[PDB]
Amino acid sequence: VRIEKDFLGEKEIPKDAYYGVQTIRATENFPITGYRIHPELIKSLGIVKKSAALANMEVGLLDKEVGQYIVKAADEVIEGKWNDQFIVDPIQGGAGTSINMNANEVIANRALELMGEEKGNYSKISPNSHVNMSQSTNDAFPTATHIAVLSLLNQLIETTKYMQQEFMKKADEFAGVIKMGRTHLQDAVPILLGQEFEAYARVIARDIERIANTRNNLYDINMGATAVGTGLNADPEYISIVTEHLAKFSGHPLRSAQHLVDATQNTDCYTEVSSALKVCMINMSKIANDLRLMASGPRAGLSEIVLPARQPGSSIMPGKVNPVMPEVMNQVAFQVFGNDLTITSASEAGQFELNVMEPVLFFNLIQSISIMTNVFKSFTENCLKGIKANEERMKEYVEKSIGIITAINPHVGYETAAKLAREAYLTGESIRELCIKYGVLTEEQLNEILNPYEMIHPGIAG
Amino acid sequence: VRIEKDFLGEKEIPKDAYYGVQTIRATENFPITGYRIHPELIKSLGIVKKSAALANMEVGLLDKEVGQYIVKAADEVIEGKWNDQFIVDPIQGGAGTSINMNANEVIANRALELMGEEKGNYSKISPNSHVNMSQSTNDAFPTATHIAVLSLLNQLIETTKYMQQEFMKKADEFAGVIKMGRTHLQDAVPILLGQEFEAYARVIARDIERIANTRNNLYDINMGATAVGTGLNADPEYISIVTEHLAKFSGHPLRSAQHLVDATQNTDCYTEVSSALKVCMINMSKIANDLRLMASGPRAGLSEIVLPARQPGSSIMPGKVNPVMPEVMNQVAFQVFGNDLTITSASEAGQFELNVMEPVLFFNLIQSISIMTNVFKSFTENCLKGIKANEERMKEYVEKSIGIITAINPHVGYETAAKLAREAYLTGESIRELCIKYGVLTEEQLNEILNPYEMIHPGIAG
Amino acid sequence: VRIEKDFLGEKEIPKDAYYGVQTIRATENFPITGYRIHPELIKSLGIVKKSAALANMEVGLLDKEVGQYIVKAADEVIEGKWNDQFIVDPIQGGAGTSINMNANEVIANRALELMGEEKGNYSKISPNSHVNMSQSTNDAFPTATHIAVLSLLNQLIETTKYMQQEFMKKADEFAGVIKMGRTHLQDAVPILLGQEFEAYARVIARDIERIANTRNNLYDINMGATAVGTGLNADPEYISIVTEHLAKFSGHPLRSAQHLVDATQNTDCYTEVSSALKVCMINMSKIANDLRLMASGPRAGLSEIVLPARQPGSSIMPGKVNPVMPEVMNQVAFQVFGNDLTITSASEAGQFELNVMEPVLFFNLIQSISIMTNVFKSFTENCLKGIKANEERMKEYVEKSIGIITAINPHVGYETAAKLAREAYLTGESIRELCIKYGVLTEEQLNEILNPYEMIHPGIAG
Amino acid sequence: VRIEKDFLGEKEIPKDAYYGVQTIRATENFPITGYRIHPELIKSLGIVKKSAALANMEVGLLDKEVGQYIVKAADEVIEGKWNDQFIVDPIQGGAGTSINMNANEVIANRALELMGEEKGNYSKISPNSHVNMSQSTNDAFPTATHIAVLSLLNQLIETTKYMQQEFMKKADEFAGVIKMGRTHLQDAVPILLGQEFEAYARVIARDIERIANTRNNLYDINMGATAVGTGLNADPEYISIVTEHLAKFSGHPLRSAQHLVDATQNTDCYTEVSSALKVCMINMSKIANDLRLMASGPRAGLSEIVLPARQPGSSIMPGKVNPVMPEVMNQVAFQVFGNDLTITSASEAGQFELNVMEPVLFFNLIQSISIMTNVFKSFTENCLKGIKANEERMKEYVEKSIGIITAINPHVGYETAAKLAREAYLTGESIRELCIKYGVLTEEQLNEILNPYEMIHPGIAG
Repeated sequence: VRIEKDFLGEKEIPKDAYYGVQTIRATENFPITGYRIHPELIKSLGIVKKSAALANMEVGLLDKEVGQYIVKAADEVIEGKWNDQFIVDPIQGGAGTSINMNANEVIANRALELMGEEKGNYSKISPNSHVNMSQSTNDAFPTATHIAVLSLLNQLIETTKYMQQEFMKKADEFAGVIKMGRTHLQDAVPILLGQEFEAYARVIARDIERIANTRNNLYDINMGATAVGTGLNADPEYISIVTEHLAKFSGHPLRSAQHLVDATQNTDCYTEVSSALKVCMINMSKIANDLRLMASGPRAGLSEIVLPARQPGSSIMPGKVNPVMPEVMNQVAFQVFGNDLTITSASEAGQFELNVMEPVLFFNLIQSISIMTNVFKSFTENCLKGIKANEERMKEYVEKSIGIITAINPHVGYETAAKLAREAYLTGESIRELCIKYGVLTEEQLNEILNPYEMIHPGIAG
Repeated sequence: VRIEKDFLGEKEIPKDAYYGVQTIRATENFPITGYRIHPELIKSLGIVKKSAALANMEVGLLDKEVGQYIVKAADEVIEGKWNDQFIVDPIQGGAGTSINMNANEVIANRALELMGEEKGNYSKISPNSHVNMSQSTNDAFPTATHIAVLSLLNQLIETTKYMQQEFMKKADEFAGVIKMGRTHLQDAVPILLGQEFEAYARVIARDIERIANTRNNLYDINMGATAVGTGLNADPEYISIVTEHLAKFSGHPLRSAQHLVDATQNTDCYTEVSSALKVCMINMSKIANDLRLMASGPRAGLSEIVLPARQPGSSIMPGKVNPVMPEVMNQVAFQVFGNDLTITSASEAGQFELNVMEPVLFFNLIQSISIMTNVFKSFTENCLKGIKANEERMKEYVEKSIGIITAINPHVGYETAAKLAREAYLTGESIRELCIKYGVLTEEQLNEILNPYEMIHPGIAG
Repeated sequence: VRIEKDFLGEKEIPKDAYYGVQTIRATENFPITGYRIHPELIKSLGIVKKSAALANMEVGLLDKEVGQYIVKAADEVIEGKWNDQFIVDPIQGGAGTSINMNANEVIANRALELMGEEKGNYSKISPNSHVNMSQSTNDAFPTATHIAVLSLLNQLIETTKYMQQEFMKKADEFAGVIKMGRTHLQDAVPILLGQEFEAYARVIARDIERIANTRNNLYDINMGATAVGTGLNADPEYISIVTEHLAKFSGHPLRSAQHLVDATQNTDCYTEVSSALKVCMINMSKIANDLRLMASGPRAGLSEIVLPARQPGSSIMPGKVNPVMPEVMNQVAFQVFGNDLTITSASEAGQFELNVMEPVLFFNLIQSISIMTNVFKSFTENCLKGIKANEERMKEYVEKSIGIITAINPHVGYETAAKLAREAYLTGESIRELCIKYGVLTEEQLNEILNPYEMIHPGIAG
Repeated sequence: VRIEKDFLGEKEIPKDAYYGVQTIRATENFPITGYRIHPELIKSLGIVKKSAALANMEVGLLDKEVGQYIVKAADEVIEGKWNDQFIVDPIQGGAGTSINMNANEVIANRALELMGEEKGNYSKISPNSHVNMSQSTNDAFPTATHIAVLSLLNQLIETTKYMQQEFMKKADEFAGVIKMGRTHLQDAVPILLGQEFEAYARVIARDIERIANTRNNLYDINMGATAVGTGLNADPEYISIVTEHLAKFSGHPLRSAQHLVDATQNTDCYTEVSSALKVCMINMSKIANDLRLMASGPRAGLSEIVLPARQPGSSIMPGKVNPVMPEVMNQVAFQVFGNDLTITSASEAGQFELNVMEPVLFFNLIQSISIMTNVFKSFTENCLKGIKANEERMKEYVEKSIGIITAINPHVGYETAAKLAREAYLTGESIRELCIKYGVLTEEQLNEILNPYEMIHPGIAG
């Protein structure tokens, strides 16, 4: 057992635990979801605390003896050796003060334990006077988040660049596959499966550029802003030195905002990212819809493609294999949509020099980024790479179609092409047959026209 | 021309115009959408002003000689003889005052004309002191909306009940049209077309319930709440009398809110209505998606049903008949989804004794009730009623499906059920033509098993 | 170690684990959030499985020896003795098939272990042939959910009835507290703190009725619907018997849907609930905003009320105590908003006889219900019950105000009341002083007018 | 009158009317909102039709004698001389065909009039075969939108840059107005007014960036994609020429999409624009909330600033000046939030080679760009420019605050800082009048410490 002085009374803390009274209070105040902050935020908090201790020792504001152990402690945190000590809820009041304190108390007691001391003795190492030195809950929390979101964002970018490329391999793999293009779900003119699959790769790439670009306004941190961001009593040399430590230790081109009051009360950089991730899932969701449509059947559906099986199929029903992968892609799209509304709401709920709604906002931003990376990973591996086509099925879909007339029209004139089209539609005979029966094009003269490639690309009539 | 002085300066009001400086200034401050308030809101304003004029005269607050004219004028506003005079932007600040004043000025001036006086002579009939006597923007405006929304609501209910019944007709009409059910867009077991249509009729019936029941909370008005909702200086006999007058002329069971303060600051009833509309449109959209899918084709799609052609088909390409009506349905569903977010947002933005964001809220709420009633009518008349079925196409779907085997299993043992199926899965041989060309059930017997009704209904295995 | 036959190969399962190959596959296919389904869904799955085993034994479809142990196993599940065996992700493809199987395999192996057998021997007890007998993933999953959502919903209703009542105790506690009502955030006329607090209780109560009422369409289950809901090969006696078991064991007035195809493909009942919960948080969020405004200060803010302290305050800043509780209330409101968009999207993404987007939809519905219950619990305990008022502070706010003139106006006429009001506004002297200086009302004659109660309620001028 | 035959029957087109059966039928099928397409879309349609007419003539596809007239007519449509003739509902099915045909008919008939022919004589000038020659609804409509949105976008940018600069002016103008910062709406440390205004100017500057950069993806048009996007039968010289004509007359750096299929089915660029607008409005709304708060009062509120009166204040109650402009700002922000959900939803509803839900999407997108530009102008001209400050009120706020002590701590030791503060917390004695009436810093010295600039800026403790 143990006991720590809290204005709300003396509380007991497990002798094995590293969090202090403050964290417990947070646990009692906001027991909402039961979730634990993402390990990357934890890692980033470690980085933020380590970089601050350092700068503080350099400007000489932190005793070099204590601030020496604090570092090795923050490093252990960074290495992910204390993700269980962070028990506060992602959704909490206090605009993040509890997330800051949970880290301050864990880094403080470990630092105390490390230099042979009593964990609870905040006189030797104060999580609030040493660990949280030269920093406020309004600059440490956001900075750690910017770092977390940035690290996380890069991981998504690469997982999407991979997916996007695998989408191209399929575009070429099917670059010769001919089929029927549908507009309004109504049969139109011929199109190549590869043209649709490249279409997918192109929107995805466009998604990568947009997501990637949201990182810029995320690179500006407000470390050094005091409470309101006016830097009251803040050492300009601390700011310059800590900013650089964060950058090197976080591997990000971090920068110090030109205006701290602005970088303190505004949250537009967070929404910018959510908005990009939303646009990405909008597209991915649509692509996931086309995938389920082309996979429909096998008998009473479109049956254009075949997705690998990922979940056992009913025995009495051979052929029924649900596109479970593309489906889970649709659901993540919906989640991201929902998170973007939650994020939108938190952002505008900001008041004056501080937006206290940041905690629920960050929980969603980081969630979206996470779940997207994960579905992308498994969706491409467990579905995309192994997509096969039913060329034959689609080939004939083009034969029994009417739209194919557009290709033929130029070689027969509108007058006859229309007659051929109408009749074939009413009687049910392929347009190919009507050209021979009515004698207007020979079997050979027809294939030289029904050229899959030349038929799906712009060009003269010859 | 005419000149009306304003604390902002002199504005030249058109000679033939019935509005005044108040209305003009509003046009200047809020040139947002350029739209006009729904004529049902205009009519409602006329009722509110009339019900107030009579009450004020009965309680001796308003000169019966002037009041008499005001009532006659308000009566013309109720008959929609002056909708042109209402020019303020549905989206405006001031929490509705511009809208209220537009009605106060128009009625005030039209009244002066009736009693042979110069329009704009607010000394005889002040729009503020006479037409707006004993009321506040905070109670007149919201009460008008309560009446308008209720009226539009009842219409939506009629048009929806009509539509719901037309769905039932289709359910009966197709009560025997067998087709192939799908789950995950994957072939499943057989199902009756008419069953899907009753599935729609039911959810819609259920919408009618939810929507209609949201009327109750609107019945409570806050007329006579004055500014905050304290009724400060308001005469209980005025309230009593005015509430009774509103119910009588509006046609709704209006009730004077038990807690006028609660009724003056809470907007939970509007979010309740929007909630019910959004849900309805969700159902309606899923249904439209189904329709466009069942109409896809002809050659390369489902082709289960035929929707009546409204848009002229491809000039010379037959067969392509886009499902425009179900499409315009889907879009309205999207509008209502966005409208509900606007409403949610405007509702939560409330502060203390008054939610000043009501105009955008009411504008969206009314718009939903309006556009929904409008497509519901157009969709049932120009699509729903004329939907025809491709009985044969769906018939063969059930026949050549490797899934109808679930309906035959009990009669041929779970052993022979794997051979007659898994074989029909490769050779593609009809599951029926296989029973014959193998021996297990005689044709006349095989039809009592694959019967359209008992095959799509609950029954003991064998 | 162990090993189970899966079409995707032979997989290893920890000898201690109760889930089988299928669950593992689910774990590999959809590793999205890392979350575990809510223990109540687990409990409900238990109930659903237990009730099915029973009915199956009664209709004699399940061997009474095996189905005997399965029950005691499902009961152990119901008692929450295996919430760790359910490892699948809330967000999964397959419209919930994996959640069904995770329960089927855990209930199967425990049942096997219980009758002294080998867990992996699906020949003795098949999670797919015994446990999942007379049921499909399209009727068991939703039913368990309806039951889960219903149980959960009641808990919220009571936690809100409590909060709502505590809101009234404060209404009366402050029934005498006078203050300044604000519309547009601009000073208006006087109002009682108790009138605002009752206003809160009234919207909340209205929230309880709406939330409570959403339970009705949730009472209809579709147990007995086969795959598509046509009940193909389903024993009508099984349906009647299982439905009743569910009802008694779940404590809910469960009913068997009149139309199973409808109850299978429609999801409108889920959105109905989300929509009610959304409306509730809209209101709660607004109430939480007023609370933060009234708590503002202590020096440069409104300072109307004082919320108990829940998180340590800056030492150099005595008086600064952030409304962390009302803030976490605002964030949950945003979450629920987001979940309602995710829920809306999943509902309309339904296709034909089955909506496969139900998993992400249920994850949100259950989350919303949960987090709301939790914030409600702690918000009332850690904030609501202990709200104190600064009567003095507010009393004078009414003295230095102008709006107070409205109360006085009747006893002095518009001519003089306006002069008194203007001057006091320009010079800065209270209206009370101007009445004595200008001699128009004596100190006594003024207090008999500035009666807090008579001033905040409708009435004549005498 | 006039009679025009339609596959639906004979419709009597008005004699003075320039539209035809196509347009009329659309009015019948879609009587949804009753609105008219934004005149910028109309103008764009005229440009597209002109750029196509010239290209078709150059490549010899269109009779130069007829084409000549078509161009002149399209030229009148570009000059907005016929906006009245465009009567189709912005919300329509058919994926834009009605809108496209409305432009094809109007231009076709106005051309026939110019060359002395009977209007409706589509044998001379067929709206479908001449005005719509070499194009498809699928490429004409989206390209027009690309041009319209781009044009409106550039205007929004001008008006926003203007507004952003006006904010800067206020930032400079108040560069020295000290006030009391707030976080959690709780008193904090001092901050400069002008700092909050530059905080706004910066986020808005940042919006200008994000918004403008979304123009790039719109630059790529798909003109000449025909139905699906295969360009089947389209002449590369036509495309080349038409794209160049569009850029020239539109004024934008239009580029012919590299993958016409990708450009014909993806809508990710519109969601990208809406995303940027939504974010901007989030910032703008937070700012409006701040404004209404800083204008609250006068007597019972913050009263930090004075907004110019636009709505006539309480007839006889002085002091009450509602912040209507910031309010109408908040509402527009809510509209754009809903519009973004509609757009998100319409975007994801895409299918295969065409997203048929574009009309509702474009309607909302354009509406956002329009209403935003409109309030941005009105708000800066009727509010922002005339914002005055209550320098004294804010001055005393800083003076009587128990928080200014953080700015004096370094000079009086962390020991005397607890006595001079915690005492001023109860007696309410000025933190300054306490330093004097206690001895620690001389008046002339106490002012170099509590200086408005160095007190709100980063600096070494002492």
